[PDB]
Amino acid sequence: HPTEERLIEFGQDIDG
Amino acid sequence: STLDIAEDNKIKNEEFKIWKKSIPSLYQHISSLKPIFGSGVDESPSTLRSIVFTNDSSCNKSKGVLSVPLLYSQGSEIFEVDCIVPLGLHYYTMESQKVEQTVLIPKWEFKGETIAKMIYVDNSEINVKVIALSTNGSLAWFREGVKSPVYTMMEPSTPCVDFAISNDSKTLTVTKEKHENATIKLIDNSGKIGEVLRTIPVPGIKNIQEIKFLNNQIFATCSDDGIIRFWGNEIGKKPLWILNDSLDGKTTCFAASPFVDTLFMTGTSGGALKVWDIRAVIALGDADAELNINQGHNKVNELFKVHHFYSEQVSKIEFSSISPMEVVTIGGLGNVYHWNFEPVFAIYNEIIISDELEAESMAFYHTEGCRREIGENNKVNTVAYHKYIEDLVATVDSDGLLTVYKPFTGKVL
Repeated sequence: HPTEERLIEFGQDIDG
Repeated sequence: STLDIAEDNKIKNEEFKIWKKSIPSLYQHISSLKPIFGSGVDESPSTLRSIVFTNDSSCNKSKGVLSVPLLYSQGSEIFEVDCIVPLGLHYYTMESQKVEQTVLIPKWEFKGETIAKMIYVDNSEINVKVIALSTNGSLAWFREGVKSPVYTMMEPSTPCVDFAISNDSKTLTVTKEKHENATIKLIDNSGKIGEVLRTIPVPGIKNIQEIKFLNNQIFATCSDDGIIRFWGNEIGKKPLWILNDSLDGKTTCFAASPFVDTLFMTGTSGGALKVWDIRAVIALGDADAELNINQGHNKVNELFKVHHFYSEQVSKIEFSSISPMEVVTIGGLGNVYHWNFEPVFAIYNEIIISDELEAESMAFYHTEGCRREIGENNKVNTVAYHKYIEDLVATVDSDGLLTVYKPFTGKVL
């Protein structure tokens, strides 16, 4: 479900 | 955030160990080495680098190894690393022990230049081996056994500069992004190397992101606006045709098929891969019409369409020199996409590609375990696809960790 250097780990999650 | 630095590093450190496990499961041969350069060489991460494989490969039947030398661009000097791979790939603890312990000696060094792009050409007419395009738009031709270049095109030092050579290695195209209209510089590379054959400034465009030759008399150009401007070797100030694609994002680069003079490969920031025929774009005719940038996208339906991983901006593409269906694609983060359009040619033989079709078209995806970090050095020219070795490619990261490998597509040929 959608979310609830900080954006960096966020962009990695969408890819996987 | 301090946790944000322990966030991306930790996730990849597991994801790298994930790809580290299936390393013997997804590839036929994979190797990594650290370039060992002599004293004085710059080892910075932001160091502009490029690599391209040479055609002087060697065979070793007594040891079962295949020697594949590669020209390494490190600032002003060009290094030569002989890659040791298995012989069973096309037709090793000690072989790696040599190159890792062999201090790379700069065979050719262009003092005053930054190596941006290089093209190894086997032309016995000028007896040259490498032609590297400097960051200042300069090119230098160096021959065998020569530490200094034999011929050079020196521009006044002030960006982006791309260099492409004709099919017969007789014409060179050079882009000069001036901060002033962008220029496409023509240089004859047969008898009068170094002298500008022509100068054609492109008014209204500042930079040419990519330069690619379609034939021995046809050339192309790509600006930041994503409009493909194809200019001819004839005496004409303006392009004979103009290709404009804004449907799938802003166009980034292009590739010319070595066996299909009309079919070409396109790339855009929107992650879509486009295959278009040159006859259709020329069929529009009359590129002398008013250059209405305000005019909508040209009603040009391409031949076929694909997609990158998660719409990753395709920054580079290069068709294989041995196979007409094997395609190389470069994402924004350095991942190397392995594309083989052999399945589409079948669906085109029995009658938009489906999600399962685009799933079946991708041969493999090489991310190197997320180790290919996005530095300041553009990895466009840091990838070399073997023209004579199938599926064998080399990569250069900002960490200096040189990678050379061949992926396993699972299709027993």
